[PDB]
Amino acid sequence: GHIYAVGGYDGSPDGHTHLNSVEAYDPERDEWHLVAPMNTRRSGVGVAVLNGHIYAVGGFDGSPDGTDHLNSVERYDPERDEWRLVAPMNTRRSGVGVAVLNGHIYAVGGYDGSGHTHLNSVEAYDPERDEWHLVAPMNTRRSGVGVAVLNGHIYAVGGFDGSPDGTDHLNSVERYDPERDEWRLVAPMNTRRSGVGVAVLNGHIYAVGGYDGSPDGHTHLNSVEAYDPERDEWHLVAPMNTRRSGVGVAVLNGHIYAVGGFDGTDHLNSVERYDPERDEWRLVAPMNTRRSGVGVAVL
Repeated sequence: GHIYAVGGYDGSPDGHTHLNSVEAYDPERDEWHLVAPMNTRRSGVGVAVLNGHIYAVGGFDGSPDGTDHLNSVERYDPERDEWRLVAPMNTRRSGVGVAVLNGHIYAVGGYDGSGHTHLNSVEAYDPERDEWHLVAPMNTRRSGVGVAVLNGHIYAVGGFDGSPDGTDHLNSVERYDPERDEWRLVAPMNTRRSGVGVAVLNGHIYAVGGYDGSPDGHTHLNSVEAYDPERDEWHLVAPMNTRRSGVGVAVLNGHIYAVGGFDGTDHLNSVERYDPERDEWRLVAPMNTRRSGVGVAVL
């Protein structure tokens, strides 16, 4: 398969800022190729794969004309190399987490700055009827949240609360049961992480990078932690070569890929790949474009 890097933000001094461009990584050639751009520029975008299509969910269009937090959603068809808009969400969400469970896309948390609200709300997309439905909200408001699916539950990992009753970078983690429509907190991470990337590999959730802006020492992270759902525990694993917040993460062929992000002060085009058998990160070919707040999916 291929990794897709979708949208993001190029804040490099010659960069084009909010991106609608999209590039695809081929692991066998170790090469990134630009493909069709989306209809709308999106940084802080959530990306998921469902039924052979790539969905770009929400995000922020800070382009010259529109400065909007997005409720729009568009779908990529790899065979035609075209993006088409589908039904919009109920709520505008940048910094949104997305994942796929039981044939539906879940959009989790985010930031609606159209008020300036950090969201605890969650909604579910049904591709057969092309509609979004709100479901149970999270216990905590979270923008810049990582989301992944493991053992039939959605996990919302870290993020930033930012509400007046708590401007906190989160180490907490909660799990969504679709059967009872309920969120429950589980074991927190060792490190507080907003703008964290997450993915699932060999039955564990990996929390990669992020930003710990706690009143203890504001920092972009290269550290990595893994969650064992059976024991309900988090354990640190080998750190990356580069500190990355707003990083995209995906799993392909037994490896975790950390894609782009921001090192505080560079927007990254670099890409590294984690091997769980050697517990080591290795850099692979860099992206054509630097992208922080990038969405990543595997198809």
